[PDB]
Formats: sequence, C-alpha cells, structure tokens
Amino acid sequence: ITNVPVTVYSFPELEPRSLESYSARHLHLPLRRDILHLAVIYEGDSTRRGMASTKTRYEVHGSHKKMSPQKGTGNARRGTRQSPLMKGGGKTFGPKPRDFSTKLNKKVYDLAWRTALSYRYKRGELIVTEDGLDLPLPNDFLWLAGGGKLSRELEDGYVRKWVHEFMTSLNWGKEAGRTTFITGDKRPNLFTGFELAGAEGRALELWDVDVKDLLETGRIVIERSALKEMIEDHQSDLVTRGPNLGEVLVRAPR
Amino acid sequence: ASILASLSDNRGAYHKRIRKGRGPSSGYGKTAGRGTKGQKAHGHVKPWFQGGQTPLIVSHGRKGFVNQFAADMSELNLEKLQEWIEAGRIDPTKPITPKEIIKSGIIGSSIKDGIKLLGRGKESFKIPVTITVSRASASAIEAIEAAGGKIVTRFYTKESLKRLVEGKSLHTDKPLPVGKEHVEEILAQARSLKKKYYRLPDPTSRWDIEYYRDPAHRGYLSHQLAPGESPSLYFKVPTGGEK
RNA sequence: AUGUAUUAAGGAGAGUAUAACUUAAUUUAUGUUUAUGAUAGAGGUUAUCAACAUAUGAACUCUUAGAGAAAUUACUUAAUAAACGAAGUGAAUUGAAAUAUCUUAUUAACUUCAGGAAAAGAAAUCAAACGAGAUUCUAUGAUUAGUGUGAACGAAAAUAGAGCAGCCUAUUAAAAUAAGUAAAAUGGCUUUAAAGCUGUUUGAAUAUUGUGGGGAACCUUCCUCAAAGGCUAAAUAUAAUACAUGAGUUACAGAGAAAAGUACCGUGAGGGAAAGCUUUGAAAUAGUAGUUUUAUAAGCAGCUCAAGCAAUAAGAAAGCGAGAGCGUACCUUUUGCAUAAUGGGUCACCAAGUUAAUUUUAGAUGCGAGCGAAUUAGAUGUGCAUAGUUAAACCGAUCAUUAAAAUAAUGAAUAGUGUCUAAAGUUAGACCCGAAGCCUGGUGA
RNA sequence: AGACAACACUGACUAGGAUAGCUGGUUUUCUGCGAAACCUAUAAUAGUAGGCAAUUUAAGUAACAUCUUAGUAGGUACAGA
RNA sequence: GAUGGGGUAGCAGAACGUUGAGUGAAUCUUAGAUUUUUUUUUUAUAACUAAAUAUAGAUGAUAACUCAAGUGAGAAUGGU
RNA sequence: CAGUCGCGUAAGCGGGGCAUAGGAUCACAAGAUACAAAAAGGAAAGAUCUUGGAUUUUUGGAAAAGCUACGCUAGGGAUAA
Ligand SMILES: [K+]
Ligand SMILES: [K+]
Ligand SMILES: [K+]
Ligand SMILES: [Mg+2]
Ligand SMILES: [Mg+2]
Ligand SMILES: [Mg+2]
Ligand SMILES: [Mg+2]
Ligand SMILES: [Mg+2]
Ligand SMILES: [Mg+2]
Ligand SMILES: [Mg+2]
Ligand SMILES: [Mg+2]
Ligand SMILES: [Mg+2]
Ligand SMILES: [Mg+2]
Ligand SMILES: [Mg+2]
Ligand SMILES: [Mg+2]
Ligand SMILES: [Mg+2]
Ligand SMILES: [Mg+2]
Ligand SMILES: [Mg+2]
Ligand SMILES: [Mg+2]
Ligand SMILES: [Mg+2]
Ligand SMILES: [Mg+2]
Ligand SMILES: [Mg+2]
Ligand SMILES: [Mg+2]
Ligand SMILES: [Mg+2]
Ligand SMILES: [Mg+2]
Ligand SMILES: [Mg+2]
Ligand SMILES: [Mg+2]
Ligand SMILES: [Mg+2]
Ligand SMILES: [Mg+2]
Ligand SMILES: [Mg+2]
Ligand SMILES: [Mg+2]
Ligand SMILES: [Mg+2]
Ligand SMILES: [Mg+2]
Ligand SMILES: [Mg+2]
Ligand SMILES: [Mg+2]
Ligand SMILES: [Mg+2]
Ligand SMILES: [Mg+2]
Ligand SMILES: [Mg+2]
Ligand SMILES: [Mg+2]
Ligand SMILES: [Mg+2]
Ligand SMILES: [Mg+2]
Ligand SMILES: [Mg+2]
Ligand SMILES: [Mg+2]
Ligand SMILES: [Mg+2]
Ligand SMILES: [Mg+2]
Repeated sequence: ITNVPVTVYSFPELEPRSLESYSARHLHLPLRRDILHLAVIYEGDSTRRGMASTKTRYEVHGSHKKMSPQKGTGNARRGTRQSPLMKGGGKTFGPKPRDFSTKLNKKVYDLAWRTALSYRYKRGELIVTEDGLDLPLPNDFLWLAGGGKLSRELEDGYVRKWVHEFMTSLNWGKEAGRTTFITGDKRPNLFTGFELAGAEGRALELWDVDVKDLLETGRIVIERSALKEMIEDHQSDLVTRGPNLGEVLVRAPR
Repeated sequence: ASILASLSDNRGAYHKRIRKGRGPSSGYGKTAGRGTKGQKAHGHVKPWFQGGQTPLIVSHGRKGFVNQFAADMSELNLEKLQEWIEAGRIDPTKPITPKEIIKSGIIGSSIKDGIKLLGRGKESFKIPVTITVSRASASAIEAIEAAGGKIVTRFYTKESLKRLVEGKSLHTDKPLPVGKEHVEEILAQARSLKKKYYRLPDPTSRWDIEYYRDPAHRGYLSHQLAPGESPSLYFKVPTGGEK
C-alpha cells in the first residue's frame, strides 16, 4: 500500500488514542546499508575537530646554520639541525589543522533520514506519542523540590530511583537497551530525569537529533509533532514537483 | 549485531590504496614506481617541456582570436517548447516572456546575455503562442506564425533579464517613446505603480539597433521603418531605372 | 591548534618567614554570607581551621638626570621593550632547464615617524543607455580579460559574507570651494598604450544656460563625477592574560624549554642543552648454572641424511648433536660483483609519495533534461549541461570554404550533474637527506 | 707571500633567504601479468619528449601466429668472363 | 575427471598488522580480565591451547563491522 | 568537383622542369577579406587569406672570449697517468 499507519499513544499509559497515516516513501523504505553508511560517516566528519598540529623542518625552532663542514670530518654530511633525520627535527608529513568534513547531497541525506525511521518502524522500535511528552514525576516530590525542602543530594537520589523503576517497569531501561526521547522543545522533567539517570535512556530536542542518534538506543520515543516536523524537513527527494504527511485516520475520542 | 556495527558501502565503491615505499612484496617498494636515478626520480620535469624541440604552438603559432564581445544566447528549440506546453509547465494562453521561460526550467538555471528561439522540431509545432525573446531563427518565426501565433524580438541584457525574473522590472515589448508629447502619460504610468521599477534598456549600438529595426527578425523597432526604408542606419536601397 | 573574552610598555640586580615578596620583604580596616554556606568547641607560631566583595600601610637598586667600566658615583618626589602600522630606500638565492628583458619582488632587510591599533575613507568612483552608491577584511568572479618572444605575471565590474555612519554646526573645533595646480614635452616609475606617481623645461578654464575631470591609443556626442581644503566609530594587524574545545602530544613526544634562553660553547654578534613519576622491564652485552658436543681439524656457521646422549619411577624426547653431503653474506650500483667496487661494530628507538587548492579518470551511488547549492508572501545567492559551426560574428539542425549563390565537393550532431572511495595531472618544500656559492643586515683589530 | 684581518680569507664571522638534469636512501605479506638498453628530436650524448611499447579490462575480430597450396616483389651466396 | 604456476624496471588486484575513533552508559573478569616468557594446535606476515610468575573490578581488557592516519626499517660514511 | 584559359582534326593533355640536393614561428613590409570594434559613431591595435626579405649554417631556429700550479662543490670511474 502507498501509505502506512502510525499509532499515537498516550505516553504514561501507552493507550492507542489516535491513528495517523504517512507515505510508504516515508516510513516503509527498503533498508539501504550503503546509504545509511554514507550519512553516518558524513556526520562524524563534520563533528570532528581536526586541530592536530605538528611542526615541519621549516617551523622547528633554532638557526638554519650548517651543522658540520660538507667534508673533511669523516662523518655523514649534515645541513640544518631541524632536519627530520635529527633528534628534535620536524615531522615531514605530520598532522596539520584542516577540514575533515565531507559533502553529501541534500537528497541523499534526506533519504538516509527516512531510511533510519523506516528501519525503526518496520522493527517496532518507533513509538509515537501525543504531544506533551514528559516523565510523570509524582506531584509530592515536585511540590517539595520547588519549595526547596529537598536537598540537592536527596533531590537527585529520588529522580535516579523513580526513573529507574519507571523505565524497568516499562521494559524501556538499561536491560532492554535504552530509549531516546525526541521532543520539539526542552522539558524540565524529561531532560532533568535522564541527565541524572542516563543508563536508562536519554532525551533530545528535534534540532539536536542526527541520523546516528536514530540508530543507537533500542527504541525511539518521538512526539506526534516532532515526527511530522522531522519528516517534513527531510523529504527533499520527494516534494520536488503531495503525499500523506500526518493524515489523521482516527481522531482522538474527545 | 548492532545496526551501527553492520553498515558499509558497496564493495565496488572501495578501491585499493597504494602506499609506496613500504616493502618489496607490496610491489611499490624502494623506488615507488620511478625507475633508477633519473631526472624523473631526483626532481621534476616541467609539464610544457618536450626535451628542447619547439612545440607546435610556436612553429605554427596560435590561430585566430577569441571574441570577447559576442553575446551568449540561451538556445531554445520548438521541439522543447512544445514539450513544455503539453506538460502544463508553460501557459500558452498568456504571453511567453523571458520571465516565464526562465522560471519554467526549459533553458536551465543559468541566465545569459539573451534567449534565442531555434527551429528544431518546426514540423510538429502547431500550438498558437505569443512569445517574446531576444532573437529567433528564420525557421522558428515561420513555425510560430504558421501555427497562428505571434513572435516579437526585443533587446535584452544579462542584467535586464535578472531584474525581470526578480520582479524589479516589468516586461514590455515596446520601446520608450521620444518627444514632449509622451512625457505626461509616461510619468503618470510610473506614479500609478507606487513601486520603484527599473526600465528595460533599449539598444544603443549600430548593430543592435539594425537588428531589432528590421521586420525579418520581427524586431520591436521595425514599426519605425517605412515600407521602402532599409533597416541599416548607413546603407540605403538603391533605385532602379534609366537615369 | 583554533575560537571567545579582556587588556595595551617590558626586563634585570640584590635582599627576604623557601606556598606567603621588597629592608614594613605574612600591614590595617569595612560589608555580606557562613553547611539550607560557597562552588554554641580547640587553635596568634602547636599560628595564618574563611570565602566573596570594597578600601588601605609598605614597596629597594639598574635600565631611566649628568658622568661612568648598567645595577656605581652624584642627585632627585628625573621614569615606556618587542611584535603589529605608514612612508622612504630596496636586493640576491631562485625559475626561464644557459642568460641580459622578465621572474624571484612594490618581497626580505634597513631608516624615519606614530597609536593601541595604524592606514584608508563618504566619489573630479564605477558602469553602459539599465543603474550602482565611502573605507576596511574574507571568498567567488579568475590557471579570466589582458600583458609577455618565452618562463610566467595578472585586474575590475558584479556576487556573497563580516561590519555598516555619515558629515563641514565635521561632537572638537578645519574651507571664504582651492594656479605654478590641471595638463604638455622630455627622463623614469607604475602599467595594457589609459588612469595614477615624479626630476627638468613650459603652462589652462569657471558649472547641466554644458565650465572642468573620467569613461584604456586618439577625436567627437552623450553619460558620469566635481581635483588642486578637511573630520569620522565598527569589521582588520600584533602582543599579553583568561577561558572553551580536541579520532591534538604524553617525556628522543609536545616547545628550544614539565626547574631554560638556564647550564655550556664563543673575544663578540651569536649558538644552545640534557633532565618527569612510586609502575612495567624488550634487545644487545657480561659472569655463571643445567643438558650436550669439542684438543687430526681448513663450515657465511644454515640446509638434506643422521649414530649417540638426554625424563630417579607407569606415561611422556624438547634440546645438544659425532659422522656424510650441499652451500663463496647482505644491500647498492652495474653489460656483469664471493668480489680485493659502495654502505653498515651490535641492539633499541626516531627517520621518507603527505596535505591543500585546482583539474581529471574508473567503480559505486542520488537525482535526472536537468544536477547541485541555497531559501504570510516575495525575491535572493558561483557553477556545469541543455546545439552545433567558424579565425570570428551573422547564422543555426544546420554551419564553415567556394570573392554570387546553388546536395557539386569535404569536415563536424544526441545525458548530464552531484557525492563518496581510489588512483592521478598542475601549483605549492611536494617522497626524504646532502653542496660549493650569491644578496641584505649586524659582530669583531 | 693572494700575507694578515681572534677554528675560516683568490675575500672572515654571524642571522635571514636557495637550488642541485648529480650521489645516496625510500619500511608488511599474498596473487596476476611482465619489459627496454632501439628510432626520431633536443644547448643533446649521465637528462628529456614523442614513438615502438609493459600493464589494467571492456568492445570487436574477415584479429594474430604457424603450416599447406597457388602467386608476386627483389639479384645475396654460388657460378661465370 | 576444466585451465593456468620463474621473474628485475614497471602495472594491477586482494589482504594482514600498528595507533586513535564510533557502536560502548556495550561484553567479560579472584570460578583469575591482564601478565613483553615458554608451550601447543591451526595453511599461519596471524591467532590459539596450556603452563609458570604476580594480582586487578576500573585511568582494565575485548570480538565483530566501520572511520581516520605522525601506520610497518638489515640498509641514506643517517640521528639519539 | 567548381571556376576559365591554352594547344589539338580528334581522343584528350596541362595545378612548371626525366627523377633524386632551398628552414618554421615571432617581428616587419605589401595586397585582399568585412570578422570583432572595451559608453556610442569612427579609428587605433587585432583576426583570416595571399606574398616578400634569413651561412636563424650548433641549419626543430641563444645576440656570447680566456686563465687558475691559490682554486672550490657535486659526481664518474659510465672516458685517462
Ligand atoms: K644561510
Ligand atoms: K584621456
Ligand atoms: K555553444
Ligand atoms: Mg619535536
Ligand atoms: Mg571519509
Ligand atoms: Mg616490481
Ligand atoms: Mg611509474
Ligand atoms: Mg602509479
Ligand atoms: Mg638509488
Ligand atoms: Mg628514468
Ligand atoms: Mg643616565
Ligand atoms: Mg641614576
Ligand atoms: Mg633558456
Ligand atoms: Mg590570455
Ligand atoms: Mg573644487
Ligand atoms: Mg600631473
Ligand atoms: Mg598617463
Ligand atoms: Mg587627470
Ligand atoms: Mg572608450
Ligand atoms: Mg571635495
Ligand atoms: Mg623535549
Ligand atoms: Mg612512556
Ligand atoms: Mg618515543
Ligand atoms: Mg633485560
Ligand atoms: Mg677428535
Ligand atoms: Mg676479503
Ligand atoms: Mg664490501
Ligand atoms: Mg665501514
Ligand atoms: Mg615511525
Ligand atoms: Mg613513516
Ligand atoms: Mg583500479
Ligand atoms: Mg701567486
Ligand atoms: Mg691566507
Ligand atoms: Mg609469466
Ligand atoms: Mg634487447
Ligand atoms: Mg637550440
Ligand atoms: Mg644529466
Ligand atoms: Mg614454471
Ligand atoms: Mg609470478
Ligand atoms: Mg603471561
Ligand atoms: Mg642505519
Ligand atoms: Mg567604441
Ligand atoms: Mg638541430
Ligand atoms: Mg629533420
Ligand atoms: Mg708555479
């Protein structure tokens, strides 16, 4: 079929409430390991710093005087002390600060983005939830933390405990790999929760996600809005002349 | 196992790396494919060097010159103009101007000194259109007019075309009038726009004027000629008879 | 290494609570918060068991009054490095396979002057018949136009980004709008012949009511600007300090310097080290021990055949090896080397086709007559291809030669573009090591 | 006396800025194929370029080699005067 | 019951190893990870078995795939 | 093949000589072509075709004398005693 369904759950209870429809060219693409490779290696090149530096014989300190006479000494002739053959000489072909970045067509990078989403979709590792995706911390703790009654030590020890038993109950913790939460904007509870308990998972903002980030953990828990915005910004090879992008099949039962 | 530990490029994409001077069994050791103690091994030979023999460019010399004043025209064939109208990418009901030709993708994405209509596929072109270009072939003019259309050749420049696409200049297939009897209606037309528009330039050179001044090219200055006048600004049609 | 922020004179000698710094070398006070901090005790030498913020006493000598053999004399509330900037002067190595023009190169270097930056700057600018609108920095344009016999050298318009600011009543105090000037000849510089700089000899005009300059020999029309008077921040350069980042280094690395311009060498200018920690302990080398062989023999010390010795014990033979035979090291360089041709005392470590820009090809792969890039509505941002032909334009699926033309003749027509991997051409140190010499500035009788 | 000018003087020392068609060196393994020391040009003759041509792997083959049969060009050995 | 097998200059293909990086908040380790040795086996520039010695829970080691190179030395009267 | 000339009754012959021994580019000079013309009209300087002047004789094309026993460097034993 040209379109595929996408279930939108309520994050805490994981109740399927709504049903959206996307194109098969969005979440049902074939697995292209060569295209995913070019995108993953393309991001690493741009992340690299590339600032290593070594001195050549033209940059090593000292005078360029001739060390020994050209002949008469019985030893091997020598020029400057900065030669690579000498003790503290310069590395001829040593590292220099340069740009390690490579190029990748916007259309290939957009195909690798939807190919990574399709890899998670066809495997059941893509969970779309309703907007407002945050960890439902207890109201009692939230009331204390704001009040300032709780110390930093206890405040962090509780979040680490609640987040652990919460992820372990959902089978989303360190035992079942990990989970990557993707939201449109930063959320205090979600990001603060996984900043203190990172073994159970992590949280990212849509602007900070990469193709590699969509393949590291065991599942991708993304918001309904972030997914639509993620695919809408990575379909350059498709919208060139549209297809189903968030077509609501079943509305939430208000 | 992990997806990230299973990605690779196609095997045909990978090619052997040759690191020279790294042992005899590599096949490139101890000489790196240079030979034995020659100029090509010690130093470098200039690329233009032939050993001393004079190159042909000297014994024969360079022929001709490169024209630095010729206009670079974008070539458009009727074969392609028909393919666009049928596909629905060019509206034949409206005037086809350079703005619509450039924004259609029929001449590409590069704007040049002008657009010339050529007559490839003139046997199958039967669509009535109203096109305006900088130049046109004698075959294209007949093909356009035979199908029931109109064609006009107007003076353009590389800078005028950019302003047309950018919307800074409005298209017009008529020259700027001359005389104190048109200053009012022209100034009023400018005030009504309420927006700063650049005028399309008119030809200034002898050749450019003569081109758009003759009816063979359907030039937009041909109306300035008399039925017996010549387009040339210097030459005249001689008279026949006994005198 | 880069980026960000802040700052805009540097060193030495001797002395001193040896974390504490100037003969006062551990001065004296204020405010706030103090474990819910900051990021109900003991302790004044058995010390400084308090951090932040704001003040405060002291702070020697020389560079640095004069003089002198700097750290002295003699006086006294004596005091400013480098780098970066502008102008002036201005090479040679090198390349052209020699070499004069050229290139190297408005380079290095030197001198003068100046500030935290300096310089430049609001068109006598560019464009081309449409218009842009000061200066500065970066990229593209551009291995282009063009110059040159060559080798090579090499713009501008425009575009994009960083910054953005205009004025003379200059936010610091200036013009009554500029005459020995513009310009010419001549000698040079720059350079494309224009424009611009200039020694010598000469020498104009007065504003779009078309006066003057420019638009690349030159004249003309038109357009454009208005010299001979000035002010102006930012983006830029350099140095120091702090911080951030790292498929940067981790001790023969990084830096020359993990205690360094010190020790040491040199009359001098100048040259210029070694050296981390409590961990690990390779090779070479030396003295022994165990097993085995060796005093009738002419071994590049290995290989083929192999007696014997070798395990206190059931099981289990590694190693050494008498005797027989084969074998004249290695590398380099050469027609050809055991060669008495080259190089190496041994071992360990350091040590050589790399990077950038540009221009190509193969394979793979994305899109596809488009590719790439970039982007409430609009516009915007290199390039390549899409049509060929000619010296070139007109021309054009046709074009060129045929001094008129004409199937008379001959040649030339159909998928590109981007990326990755790898190999490449070109320019840069260009795979690594090595001269004699040339030039500039300093040092020494 | 080409003598001396602080190891150096037919032109010192020191700092900055080179080239070298010459010599030497250029580091792991396996696999496949495999030359040349000739011609032409050169301010060349220790160099270099273009050919002949080594290699890679595609597109062709009325390919290439050899023999047989028939045919052709050309004057050596020999023999002769 | 396929065909082929010396090799310098040189051209080409396929791999191993070294250092760092990603998967890695992963895997394993006093029931012994790691131990520059010795030993055993396997068509093997490599890894593996076992033994002896010492004793680490991570500033430890590590398969596989991939990325990037200051990546491989009996030869330079080479340097320390 | 086109153009247009000569000789020949005609077929036909004629793009120098019975054959084999005379160097370019660049620059310069003389004719033609109508290509481009740095705002525009012209021009200058260029382009195409024809043609001319060379011990460019080291004749694929530098404007070029010696000494060193005071000599130096890189190499060759690829050429000597
Ligand atoms: K020197
Ligand atoms: K002038
Ligand atoms: K073309
Ligand atoms: Mg070093
Ligand atoms: Mg890469
Ligand atoms: Mg070989
Ligand atoms: Mg080679
Ligand atoms: Mg090669
Ligand atoms: Mg050699
Ligand atoms: Mg050679
Ligand atoms: Mg004084
Ligand atoms: Mg004094
Ligand atoms: Mg020369
Ligand atoms: Mg040129
Ligand atoms: Mg004035
Ligand atoms: Mg003047
Ligand atoms: Mg001038
Ligand atoms: Mg002037
Ligand atoms: Mg002009
Ligand atoms: Mg003025
Ligand atoms: Mg060091
Ligand atoms: Mg170490
Ligand atoms: Mg080391
Ligand atoms: Mg040892
Ligand atoms: Mg005996
Ligand atoms: Mg001997
Ligand atoms: Mg020897
Ligand atoms: Mg020796
Ligand atoms: Mg090394
Ligand atoms: Mg190396
Ligand atoms: Mg290949
Ligand atoms: Mg003498
Ligand atoms: Mg002497
Ligand atoms: Mg063979
Ligand atoms: Mg031979
Ligand atoms: Mg010559
Ligand atoms: Mg030579
Ligand atoms: Mg064989
Ligand atoms: Mg072989
Ligand atoms: Mg061990
Ligand atoms: Mg050695
Ligand atoms: Mg003109
Ligand atoms: Mg010759
Ligand atoms: Mg010849
Ligand atoms: Mg004598």
